[PDB]
Amino acid sequence: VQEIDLGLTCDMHVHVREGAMCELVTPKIRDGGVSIAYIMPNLQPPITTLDRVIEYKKTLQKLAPKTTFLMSFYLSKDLTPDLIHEAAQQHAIRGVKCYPAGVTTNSAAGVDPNDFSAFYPIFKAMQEENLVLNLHGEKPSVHDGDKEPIHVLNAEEAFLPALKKLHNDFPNLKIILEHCTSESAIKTIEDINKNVKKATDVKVAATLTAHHLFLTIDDWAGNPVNFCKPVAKLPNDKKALVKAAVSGKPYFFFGSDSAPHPVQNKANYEGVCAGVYSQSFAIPYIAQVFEEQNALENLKGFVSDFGISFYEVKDSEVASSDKAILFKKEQVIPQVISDGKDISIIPFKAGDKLSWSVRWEPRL
Amino acid sequence: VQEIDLGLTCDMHVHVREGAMCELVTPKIRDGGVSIAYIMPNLQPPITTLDRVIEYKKTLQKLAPKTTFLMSFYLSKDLTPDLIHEAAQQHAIRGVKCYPAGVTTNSAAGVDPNDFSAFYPIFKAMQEENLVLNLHGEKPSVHDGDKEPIHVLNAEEAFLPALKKLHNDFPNLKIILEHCTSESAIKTIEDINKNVKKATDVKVAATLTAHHLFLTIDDWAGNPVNFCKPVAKLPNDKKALVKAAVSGKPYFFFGSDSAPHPVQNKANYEGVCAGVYSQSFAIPYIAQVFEEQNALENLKGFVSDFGISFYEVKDSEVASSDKAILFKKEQVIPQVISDGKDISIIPFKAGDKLSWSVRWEPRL
Ligand SMILES: Nc1c[nH]c(=O)[nH]c1=O
Ligand SMILES: Nc1c[nH]c(=O)[nH]c1=O
Ligand SMILES: [Zn+2]
Ligand SMILES: [Zn+2]
Ligand SMILES: [Zn+2]
Ligand SMILES: [Zn+2]
Repeated sequence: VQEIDLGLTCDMHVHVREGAMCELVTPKIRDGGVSIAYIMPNLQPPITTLDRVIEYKKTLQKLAPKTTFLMSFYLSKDLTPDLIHEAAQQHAIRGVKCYPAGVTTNSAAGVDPNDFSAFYPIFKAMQEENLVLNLHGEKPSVHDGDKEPIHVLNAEEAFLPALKKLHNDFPNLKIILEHCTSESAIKTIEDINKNVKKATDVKVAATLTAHHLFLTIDDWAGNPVNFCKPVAKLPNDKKALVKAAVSGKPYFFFGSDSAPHPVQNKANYEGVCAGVYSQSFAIPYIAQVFEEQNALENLKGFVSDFGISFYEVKDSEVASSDKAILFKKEQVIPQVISDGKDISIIPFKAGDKLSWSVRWEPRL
Repeated sequence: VQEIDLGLTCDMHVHVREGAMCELVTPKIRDGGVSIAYIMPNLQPPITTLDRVIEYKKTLQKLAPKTTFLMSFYLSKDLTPDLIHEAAQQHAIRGVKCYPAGVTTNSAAGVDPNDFSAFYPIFKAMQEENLVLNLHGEKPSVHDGDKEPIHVLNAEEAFLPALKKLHNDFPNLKIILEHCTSESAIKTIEDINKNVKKATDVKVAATLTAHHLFLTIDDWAGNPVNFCKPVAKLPNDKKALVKAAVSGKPYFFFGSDSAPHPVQNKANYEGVCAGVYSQSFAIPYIAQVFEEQNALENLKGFVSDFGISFYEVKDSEVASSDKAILFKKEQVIPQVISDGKDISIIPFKAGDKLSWSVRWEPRL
């Protein structure tokens, strides 16, 4: 039936860029049906200072006063444990995001996941302040020599050893394997969460995107719009992701990884920018998956409950207690999301119709 | 500098699309070091009539008088055995290309490979006229059904059972698995030619493109200029294709599948036209692979000998007795290949350096 009450929705993986790109995307978080959003720091330059993350959050609140913003740091060589403690006590960050060097957009200044020992003092400081270590799990491509070949199709599976070693050396740290794309990564998350029927005892979780529940490799093969990192893998991998989405287990919640790019950055014959834009219809995208799986009863937990529980979002931080109501009204997705200016976006599943819509109903 | 006499080179897979594109790419066949070229019929509309294939060859000979052309028919429901016999008796065609519906460029008016029985009257007529059945070995992608899901990475391996049935039903018909990409296809070709000596005995062979000896999945991921059908697969597959190329076996000869597209057709955000342009440096591309393998003694067979032996190219049909001579002269690939008016093509490995160049020397 229609009009499902979702409460305070969560999108723990968001890119609202900057500039006129920010003026267009930040309001769409509200229009997409999301109240709490976790902002990613891969900007130019990456957000690695206290003044940058504070003024960046202020600019975001001016553009969307009703949206709760959870800020983050870019795991870079410039980060010090002193900066981690100072920013965490001032409530400026909720975690630090890690980018492997060169695997995705604005990841050039990232880290090498084969020598994580350099950032162990950083993770030690994060564990004390109860921050979250967001991981873009993918090994950089290696075609060189005798070592096993690492390519875009198995770079996620080759990273799982690094995830299990980080969970071993920092057991109390909250780690998130962002935007899982392979079945091998799903089984590892279930193995780490072996015997936790305790919703609050989940320390290593995994976010799932909207496009990775639809796309396979065939969808982005000749279509750069569906190209993102990690790449959309085989249908067997999509089968494991969709089952893990409607799973209802507390270690799986929603992170969109909505990466807006100008359409000129996607119509390239080489060097196409990675990332799918799904912010304008974030909740209706996930609504179609849970409807086709006949598991709409687990939609609130995946979108709202498990995200708030893991990040420990207390009610004193929510900028607007308005609730997101998902009512079954057909709407067609526009061919292009534009701002009446040089900026234009091709949204995910542009042209198709979604069975659900989203509106806002405040609490009384 | 070092020189290599290659004789009458062969490129048994060439796309020479109509229009101003034809007048631009057809001379590049001779400039690429290719003397004999097998022309593919995937035009718009495809080449299914006797009048259209006669006029097309005369257009090609008008643009490249010194290049020998071997024409082909497009496997379609419009074909009849009476048309097969008449065309083969006039030396109008040399074989028929099979395009599975919805697999590659201009495949739409194609066939369904898990139902090949409807074209057995055509194969029966081709078997009597000693024609060659060129196969695009890729089952159409099916992600649903109670059967194994088919995608761009296993569509070639899923076609192998169809190739084994055609070689069984028509044992004396010549069949070529065009542009092998997977290792499973390499092992399938070697096993069909188990008890095969004295190359004349080869009935089922395979062509290996120039770009598949360089590219993997990481090369076309985010680079539509390297996107082609079949998809460049994992490094394990690339290793087998290179081993099979320099092996010197008679059932592996060179077919480039040079698929020229305007740069405005590769720079799309949806529906990117597949195909790599490797015509302008066809032979120098292959020479780079054989130099890296120290198997230059087997180069003359892979590009000249095994192609003539399989297609039975008599000396009375060769349009020019000039020999393609490789000489070790370093050259840079241009950034674009343009006719100067409306068409600009991004060539394969544009910007890199090749250690060989091609010149033509008269015979005797
Ligand atoms: N464009 C992007 C793609 N993928 C990411 O993970 N982040 C981005 O910003
Ligand atoms: N563009 C093409 C790609 N692959 C083919 O086999 N033919 C084409 O024309
Ligand atoms: Zn990412
Ligand atoms: Zn992201
Ligand atoms: Zn093909
Ligand atoms: Zn072709």
